[PDB]
Amino acid sequence: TQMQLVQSGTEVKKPGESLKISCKGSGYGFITYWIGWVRQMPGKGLEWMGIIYPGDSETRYSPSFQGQVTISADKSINTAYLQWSSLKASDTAIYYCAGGSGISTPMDVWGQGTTVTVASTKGPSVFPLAPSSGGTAALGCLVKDYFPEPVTVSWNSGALTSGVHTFPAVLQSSGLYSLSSVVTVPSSSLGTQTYICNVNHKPSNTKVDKKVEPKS
Amino acid sequence: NLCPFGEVFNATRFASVYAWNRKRISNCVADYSVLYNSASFSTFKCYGVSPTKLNDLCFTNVYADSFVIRGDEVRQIAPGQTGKIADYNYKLPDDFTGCVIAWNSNNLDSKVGGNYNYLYRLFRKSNLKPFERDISTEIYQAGSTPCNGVEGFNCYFPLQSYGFQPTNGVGYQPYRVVVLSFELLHAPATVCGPK
Amino acid sequence: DIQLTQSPDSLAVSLGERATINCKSSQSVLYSSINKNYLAWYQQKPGQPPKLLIYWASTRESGVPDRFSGSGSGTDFTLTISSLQAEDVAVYYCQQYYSTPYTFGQGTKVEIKRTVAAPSVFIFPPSDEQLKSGTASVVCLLNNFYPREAKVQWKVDNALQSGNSQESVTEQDSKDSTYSLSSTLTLSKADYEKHKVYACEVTHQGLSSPVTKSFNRGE
Amino acid sequence: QVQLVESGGGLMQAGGSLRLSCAVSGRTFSTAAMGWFRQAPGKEREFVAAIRWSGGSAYYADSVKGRFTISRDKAKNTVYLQMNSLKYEDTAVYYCAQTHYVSYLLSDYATWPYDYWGQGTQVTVSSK
Repeated sequence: TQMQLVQSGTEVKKPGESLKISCKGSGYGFITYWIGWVRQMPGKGLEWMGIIYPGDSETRYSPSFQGQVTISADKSINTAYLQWSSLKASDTAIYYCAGGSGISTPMDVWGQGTTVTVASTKGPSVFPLAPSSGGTAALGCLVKDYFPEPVTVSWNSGALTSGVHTFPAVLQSSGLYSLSSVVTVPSSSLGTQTYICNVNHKPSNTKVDKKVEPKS
Repeated sequence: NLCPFGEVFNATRFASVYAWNRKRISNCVADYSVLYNSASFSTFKCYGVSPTKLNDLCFTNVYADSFVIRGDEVRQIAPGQTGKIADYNYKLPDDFTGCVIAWNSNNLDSKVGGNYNYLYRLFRKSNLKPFERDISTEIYQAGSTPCNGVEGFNCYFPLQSYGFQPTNGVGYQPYRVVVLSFELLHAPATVCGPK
Repeated sequence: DIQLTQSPDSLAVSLGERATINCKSSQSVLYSSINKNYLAWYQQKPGQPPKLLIYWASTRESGVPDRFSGSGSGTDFTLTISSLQAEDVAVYYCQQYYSTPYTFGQGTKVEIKRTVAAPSVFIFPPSDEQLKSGTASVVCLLNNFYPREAKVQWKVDNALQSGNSQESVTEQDSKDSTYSLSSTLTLSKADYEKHKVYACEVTHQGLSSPVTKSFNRGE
Repeated sequence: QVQLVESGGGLMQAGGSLRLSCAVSGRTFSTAAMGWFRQAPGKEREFVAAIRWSGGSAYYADSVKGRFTISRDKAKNTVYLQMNSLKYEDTAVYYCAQTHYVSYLLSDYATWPYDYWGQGTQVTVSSK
């Protein structure tokens, strides 16, 4: 490959703190490249923030972000920077750095992106959805009241990939996330094999395993 | 039939910016990577085209414009710049499509006690049209009295020597510049990448 | 300042058929230096960086399949995927680079069109552990159905309830081309024990008549 | 490098006129300006006149202004100093100098140290 860009780790910040994320270009020919920043908020479009030519740090802001962020670059380490002075709740999104070897050029190189989230973390409560009777039945875990995403859930640690649907989290009026994770199994197996959901919430570093089974 | 970019960038003699040199490139294969993978250039700004995609693009004519200016003025070799170089010596159009490539030439183009061989136009009545080349040496009327080819108070020679010494601040050191323009007309596209 | 709007917003096409996406700009994006239009086409799948498919309106990018094709001039452009495939399902953004600031379109979703499949509905009464938090959630699950278009109404004690339910839908399964929905009704433990019958009524194009699935509190 | 060779020095009567030449050979394309200087026995070398090679615009020290004319033929690469109304205080060795330095301000050639210098030509002005 000519050029690949690498971006800073995902950031767990709280309102008022400042943050300066990075994007380091790996490759020969970096002098040609202009690094651009793109903002994409959960579920929403791409928003072009600005672009910088690290040669002489010529930067252009979009009117939507002039004076709201600053874009540095350190040419000597092929790095471009996106900095805030005081993160707003507004600012929770994924930030892509994107390269094209020119201005008025398509952006042909994209980093993995860095997700920044501006609020205090809370662990998920895990509640079982036990089945009832017939043919083949459904059962699941309710992962409720947590911040921020993601939360992951596996079943018997991945011994069940067959018939699994984990739902996209919906932020409640609570300002906390909630989602359900369900799986469909033959009514045969409900009383033989036990089904345990393994939920990881890494931002609160809590990993919970609730077994589901019918009650009287 | 390799493009003679070597002739252009590695040249022993570079033109004065006021009387800038133009090479028209045609009938050759252009390996652009030899420029952009080089560590030799300090400025490499491309407008409306990407050097990485030129390697499999054909053009009817590519123009290589070369000259010497001081470090501080490299930033005036861009579309929509103003200043002595932009306004009176070498003028890019707003919608320029090409690359601006420059390097410090202090090791070649400076000497102890100063190199004065390199000129620029200091005075002119009006701004250059884009890619205009003006080699007039008419006396410039700076005051309210007509000069009619005689120098005096407010009646000056329009050109001046740069003063390049090795100890100079980087701002005042000599830079060699090449500008590549790309032309794509309804005629044989004779300037092609290796692919 | 240029602004781009795509049509349509969303799009469903069956395997093997063609999808096309318009992208109209406020002002023309043609360089005269080289008779090229400065507009491009990006594909983004969930949890992936945007991928460049087309630049100069009509030139394909390396490692992009043949079926992807960009066209248009001046103000109107289109990106047409002949022979839609599984691994084409994503959001498509058009973008100009004629001038800074660079600007994108709103984006366009493409998905697989499919024979209607009725949902298999199940209802989950609240956890008994959850009822110790002081909170009770009733969830209704619509499993393996197309299209997504489906109305779920909660009827607590044979009374229609509004706006204390929330829905979430899986993105289309890659292999059967189906969705699954979960309508979750939350109320307090206090209000939970004020009513006894909890019912979930589903109208979908795949069901000749609304399927209700109910339960009585603690039975 | 350029070589400068002056001629035209000799004995002349006060009030008469005398024209010095300086022929330039070698890398002549470099010539931006030519200057005349003079050195009277044991006294400082003193700026007389300068001519910009382009346009032929001239600058003189106050000591000779209104008496001396500097001129040049470009094709012949020769600069001339026309010494009119010769005075006793003009008796000196006269030197031509060449520079490839271009200043926009002609008066600076009065203070500029030049690149190459002639051998000098003796002018001796006779009484009355």
